[PDB]
Amino acid sequence: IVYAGYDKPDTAENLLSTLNRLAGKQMIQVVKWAKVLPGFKNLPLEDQITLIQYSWMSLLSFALSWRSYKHTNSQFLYFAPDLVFNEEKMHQSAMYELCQGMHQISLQFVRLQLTFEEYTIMKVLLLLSTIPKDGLKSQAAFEEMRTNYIKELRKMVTKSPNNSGQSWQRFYQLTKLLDSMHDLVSDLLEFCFYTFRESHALKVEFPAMLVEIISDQLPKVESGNAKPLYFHR
Amino acid sequence: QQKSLLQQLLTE
Ligand SMILES: CNC(=O)C[C@H]1COc2cc(F)c(CC(C)C)cc2N1C(=O)c1ccc2c(c1)NC(=O)CO2
Ligand SMILES: [Cl-]
Repeated sequence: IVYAGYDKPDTAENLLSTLNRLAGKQMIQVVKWAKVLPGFKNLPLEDQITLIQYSWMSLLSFALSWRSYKHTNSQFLYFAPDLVFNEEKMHQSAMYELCQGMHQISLQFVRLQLTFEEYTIMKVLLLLSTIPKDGLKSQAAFEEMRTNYIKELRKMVTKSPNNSGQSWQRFYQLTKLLDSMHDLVSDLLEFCFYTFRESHALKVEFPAMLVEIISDQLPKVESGNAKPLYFHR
Repeated sequence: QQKSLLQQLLTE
């Protein structure tokens, strides 16, 4: 459970700095989770780093949707126990739009009554959702791992008695939800890349973990060396 | 030479 330490005047700059500090602390937890994941643990170090650098925002967004769903029935974005709000608190158009988009994903968790077991496998699929344009160092090992997790989700959904009569439709709704994460996450990253580059002028602070990740991720994304993987596109 | 925080956490 990572706390935000939400202080200072309520400005967009100060809120973003608080969220970035929080995102850096959450990222320490994400790396520890990824490190012991079956299959991933076996990938070469450069590939493990590549995958986390492309999908960090997707992993944080999906975890935010889960917290929001579990703690507020997706009425608010539950960033931390001390930082809970939705788009209604946003005065700037872009920030309102990004919160509203995140709110809509969390509402899909309510629509589906997403289970913790589904969430756990789907989170792994997001870690494996973007690769380099020319693939990874161990592209075959990665492809086997990704296929195995897709099959794990499919089997869990279709075999569950809670889904009888509509399990294949549910599996396709879950994979459509994973595809919809690409659109939202691209928008969040565009905002993040902007505040990162304009950090001094905007007064938006970033912790060392994020400075290092964004510095490696941004040239990849800018050069078109980012291949998103879709289930339905 | 100096390792990133991500590399440190993945290798510790
Ligand atoms: C601690 N993070 C989390 O719990 C969730 C993560 C991921 O999903 C989010 C969804 C969301 F609607 C908002 C609200 C913003 C858009 C007002 C933030 C985040 N998250 C971010 O970290 C984040 C995103 C874009 C940014 C930044 C930070 N920093 C920037 O400087 C601007 O771009
Ligand atoms: Cl720091």
